[PDB]
Amino acid sequence: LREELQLLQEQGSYVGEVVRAMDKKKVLVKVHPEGKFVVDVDKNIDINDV
Amino acid sequence: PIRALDEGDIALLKTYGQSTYSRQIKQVEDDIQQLLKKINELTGIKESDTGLAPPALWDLAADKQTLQSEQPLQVARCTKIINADSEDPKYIINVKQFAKFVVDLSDQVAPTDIEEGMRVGVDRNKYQIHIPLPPKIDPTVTMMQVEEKPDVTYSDVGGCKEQIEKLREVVETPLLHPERFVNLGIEPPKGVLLFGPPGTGKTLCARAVANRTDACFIRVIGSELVQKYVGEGARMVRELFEMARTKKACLIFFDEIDAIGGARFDDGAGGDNEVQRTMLELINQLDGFDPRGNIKVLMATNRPDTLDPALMRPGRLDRKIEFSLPDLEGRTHIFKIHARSMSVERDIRFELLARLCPNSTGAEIRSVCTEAGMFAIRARRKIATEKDFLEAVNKVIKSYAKFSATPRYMTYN
Amino acid sequence: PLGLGLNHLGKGEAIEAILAALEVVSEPFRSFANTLVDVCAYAGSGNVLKVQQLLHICSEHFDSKEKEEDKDKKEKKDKDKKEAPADMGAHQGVAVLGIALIAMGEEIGAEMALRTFGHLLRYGEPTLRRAVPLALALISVSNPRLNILDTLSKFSHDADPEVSYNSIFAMGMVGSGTNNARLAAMLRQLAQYHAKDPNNLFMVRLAQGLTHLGKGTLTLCPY
Amino acid sequence: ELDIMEPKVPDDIYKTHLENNRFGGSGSQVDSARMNLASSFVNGFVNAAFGQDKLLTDDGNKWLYKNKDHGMLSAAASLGMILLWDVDGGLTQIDKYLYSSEDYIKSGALL
Amino acid sequence: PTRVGKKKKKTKGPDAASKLPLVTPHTQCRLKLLKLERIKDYLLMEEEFIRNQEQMKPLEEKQEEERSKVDDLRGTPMSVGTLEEIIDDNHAIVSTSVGSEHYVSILSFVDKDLLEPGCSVLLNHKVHAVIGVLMDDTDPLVTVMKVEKAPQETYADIGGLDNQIQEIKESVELPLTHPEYYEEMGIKPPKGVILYGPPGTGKTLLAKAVANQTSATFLRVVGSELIQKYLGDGPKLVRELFRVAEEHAPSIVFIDEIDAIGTKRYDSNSGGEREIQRTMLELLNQLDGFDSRGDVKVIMATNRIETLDPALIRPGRIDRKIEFPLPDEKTKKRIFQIHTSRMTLADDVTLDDLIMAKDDLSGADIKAICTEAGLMALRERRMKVTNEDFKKSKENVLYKKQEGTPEGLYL
Ligand SMILES: Nc1ncnc2c1ncn2[C@@H]1O[C@H](COP(=O)(O)OP(=O)(O)OP(=O)(O)O)[C@@H](O)[C@H]1O
Ligand SMILES: Nc1ncnc2c1ncn2[C@@H]1O[C@H](COP(=O)(O)OP(=O)(O)OP(=O)(O)O)[C@@H](O)[C@H]1O
Ligand SMILES: [Mg+2]
Ligand SMILES: [Mg+2]
Repeated sequence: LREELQLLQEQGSYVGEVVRAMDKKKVLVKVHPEGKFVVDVDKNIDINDV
Repeated sequence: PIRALDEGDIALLKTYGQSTYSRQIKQVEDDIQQLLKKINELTGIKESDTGLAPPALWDLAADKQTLQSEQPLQVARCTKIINADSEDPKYIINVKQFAKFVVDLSDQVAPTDIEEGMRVGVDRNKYQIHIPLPPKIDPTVTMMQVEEKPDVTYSDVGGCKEQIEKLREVVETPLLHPERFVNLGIEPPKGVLLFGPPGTGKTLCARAVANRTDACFIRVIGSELVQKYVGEGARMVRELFEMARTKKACLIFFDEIDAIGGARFDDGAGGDNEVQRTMLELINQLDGFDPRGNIKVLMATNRPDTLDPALMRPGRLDRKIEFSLPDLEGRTHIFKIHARSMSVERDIRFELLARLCPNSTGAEIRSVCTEAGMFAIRARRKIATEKDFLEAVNKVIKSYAKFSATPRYMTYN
Repeated sequence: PLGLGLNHLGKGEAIEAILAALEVVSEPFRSFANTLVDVCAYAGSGNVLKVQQLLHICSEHFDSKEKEEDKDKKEKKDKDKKEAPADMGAHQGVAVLGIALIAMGEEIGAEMALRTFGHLLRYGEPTLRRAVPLALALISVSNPRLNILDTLSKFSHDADPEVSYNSIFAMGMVGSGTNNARLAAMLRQLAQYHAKDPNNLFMVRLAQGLTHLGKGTLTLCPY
Repeated sequence: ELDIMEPKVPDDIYKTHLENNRFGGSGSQVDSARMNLASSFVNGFVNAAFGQDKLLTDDGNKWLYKNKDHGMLSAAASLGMILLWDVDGGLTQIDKYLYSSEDYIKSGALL
Repeated sequence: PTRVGKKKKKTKGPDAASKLPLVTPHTQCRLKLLKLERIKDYLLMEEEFIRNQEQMKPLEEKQEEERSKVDDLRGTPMSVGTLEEIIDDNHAIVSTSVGSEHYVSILSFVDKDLLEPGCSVLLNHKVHAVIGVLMDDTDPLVTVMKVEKAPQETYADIGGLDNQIQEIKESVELPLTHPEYYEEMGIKPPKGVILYGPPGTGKTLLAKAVANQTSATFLRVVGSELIQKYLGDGPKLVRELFRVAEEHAPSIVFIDEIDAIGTKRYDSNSGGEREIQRTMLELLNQLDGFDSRGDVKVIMATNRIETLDPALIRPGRIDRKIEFPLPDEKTKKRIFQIHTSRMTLADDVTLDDLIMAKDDLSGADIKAICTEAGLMALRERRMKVTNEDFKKSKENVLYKKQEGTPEGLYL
């Protein structure tokens, strides 16, 4: 119950669509109602996300 | 008597016929297309550029004189000004993408050059005017005010010389001789629209006297006045008609005014979404700021539906110059134009051709001259014959145009 | 070592490799010659098992400037055994050497691996004839650029005169001031004046009747 | 092939570089001496298959006797391509241009 | 200068398929067993060579101090913006995605030559300054519309259309392969070609066969792909699609069923037809843009031609109009020759009899007959196909449309 209630108290994640984006640890994301962003990856995933 | 196929009956089909090479040829083709895939994700070559500079000149730039552009420098926006007030600013300003605001100027400026319709630097929080900026002079006008000689000869649009003579009297005679107007007691006309069939010489008679002006000339894209953002196209047509009235002896050519047109004095005009922003502002600045001007504006369209009688009320537009088809001698002149510049025979006659071109435009006449060359490419030729053109006229006019049923003729000879 | 392989050209017996390579058992800068007489006996056939030892032994290794000539000459022998299975492997050859070489390689690709196209065909067709100015209009001047301007020169190693004048005369125009005329003003016009050698007499391509060699190779391959 | 296309000297792929001099103002900026190596091939490559040249080799004959020892060998080597596949009078063409008693001239000519 | 900007510095990316279109036995023969296993050999080796390529690279890099700090000098969530105008004093005016316009600085490592109005840049969050210019990258909508695979078979697949095949090859393939002929007479090649006729005739086939045997970049756009609803998304894509076609190859743009994007230009004041019409107008404008088209060929194809805007049909824009009629009793012999090639034809059939009794069936009609007659042999449990299966296929497939004739009235 404590593990739920702390993760509840957390601003939720965005969702952005990538059909393809460039390599070298940075990808190119347009999100929902906005422009495109050159972002960085987290270190639990790959650059092979495309 | 229909019968369907039992499970043993399936095995009769699937076995018979090359049971040695059937799968042997097939799975090789199967896994190679799998292997076409497995190369592609294995390759994945794609890389970025991100537009950096060579580090010979930016390493000292990449010193603290980036942070001196980070924290001291600001992020001020740009807007427009509706108007002002007296003795105290109380300025009215639109972001127009955000709201319109009643704001102040900041202390770094003087209240003189904060005139109406000006780009200014606006604070992100307090929205104060920081720096007045120019209207981005001048790619909004001079990128279509090209002031460059076009490659159209006076002898290119021959055959319609009287329609040229109308336009030579309307345009050239006040711009270079406003003296017989004083010697007689008259004033020149200041409105001409062009309409008629497409491909008639509209842009040609425009560009031929744009070649023969030695002066300012402006061509206007019809869809350029159509904008994505509401309240943006009117702001452009403001800036066009202001900075074109500045210098003297200039010409503006409107073209494809179907998108910005329509009768607004008549039954319609139930529009009013960024087309009328352009339209109401141009008819505002067409009169009002033009008694006794110097810059003539010409319109041209393919649709005579979009005539505005408020434009055709005198003061804005006066004369209906339309273009027509050449009788014969205009056509025979045009065939000589589009065939002098190509590998022809020195013995063909062109009056025989314009007999076969009753109702045709110079766009079609040009198309025949190109098509007749294409027949010369079919065989090994390097010069065109008489019959090369004769097949072309049959291919163009006697095929898709308004005459068919050639074999049943036998009533006329 | 080249006249050795010219003295032992065209036999897939693999005794000539047992002859020559065991004869010059020596230091590796003399074992540069190991790849020569090996594959000079291997003019044209399907012996794809040789083509994998033509890759797998000296593939890349990153090789800080010691045997870089050998991987070029190992790639040089990949150029033949490709020019006469009659286009069965020529599509595969342009598929490999365009990808993992110039678009995925080093001193092997961006110095030398364009001499395939000056050796695979010389008819000319706009697949490879436009694939070379992908790497020529981009001169990549950081290297000793006459390596890529060597690939300029025998880009016009295609006979049977054509419309390729558009590519050459325009690159000669940018080749007058830039791509400096001290070094290759001979070369561009050597390339320019070679396509129109005569009007005629362009058949140097080792294929008579339908497919037989007629060497031929002994005169071309030295250059 | 004298019937189908060809008189003895086209010599004008060099002349096809005529439109360049108006491309961007003026011309006559190129004076590199190593270009004169390539000047041998306006005479060199086009004269294969009986492009025999008395005094059309004067661009050779001057530059043979001007400088460029390796170009002295090269312009002498171009004469064999001028008379290609020939046994009837090929050596007689060489002999008049042979006796200059030079290292580079005869080693190019006799090659 | 003479060679200003050296023409946009830009290459072309053509197709990568047609790996080996030589499978010419077309039957169960050991050659095709030998041919395809050769192709397996070269693809496995090209796999293993690039597998050894990312294997045997001992690099273990350490970044330069200038590059490592600038990557931390810039923000980590970089945002994509758009240039509008430029003031050269290291600060200019750009625009966001929503259009908010900012007097941001531009940093002095951006390679200050690529700055042209319309170029895409990268921005910060704090001061929104131009971190670095982005190369001319496009949205994923247009990158789907670029063809990767050569689809199908070559001109031997079609059943005799050679009067019209020789037309399109003059207009498309000849100016690319051999543009010597046109300069011999100073004639420019044609620009646009419209393919029209009754449906089921082979309009899509000739598009696929050209896209097979070509060296051009082939763009596939189908009609109502191009229509969206965000008030500017219509005319934006036309500019982006022909920018891609300009920067890449001497190229082929195939737009299919342009009747869904063009008809006679009515202008109701409701804001549903304008988005069609503004897009309709600008495509016709971007067609004759004339700035530098750089040999971009446009192929258009509909069924009906009468319901078109005459501003499209006029010369100056489109030069070739091509009819694909219901052919003859002669090229039908070739289509029945082609569509019956890969099947065990029994020696009782006279396929001329089917061509004899009928006059107005199409190529898609023939292919349906060939499949249905094969299904009838499976119903009565066979492999070879008698004459009777073609008799039953002709009766089953055809009688659904044939309505209306004055029999007895004429003779
Ligand atoms: N009267 C003419 N005299 C000479 N050439 C002509 C004439 N009419 C047409 N042409 C040919 O047609 C072309 C000119 O067409 P024009 O520019 O008039 O079309 P347009 O009126 O702009 O068409 P639209 O109104 O549909 O935009 C020229 O290239 C020219 O070769
Ligand atoms: N002349 C022909 N030769 C061979 N096959 C044909 C021919 N005409 C049509 N076909 C067959 O008909 C099928 C459909 O043809 P296609 O769709 O290209 O005609 P279309 O005119 O494009 O029809 P639509 O406009 O309705 O798409 C093709 O797959 C082809 O197999
Ligand atoms: Mg026009
Ligand atoms: Mg179709």
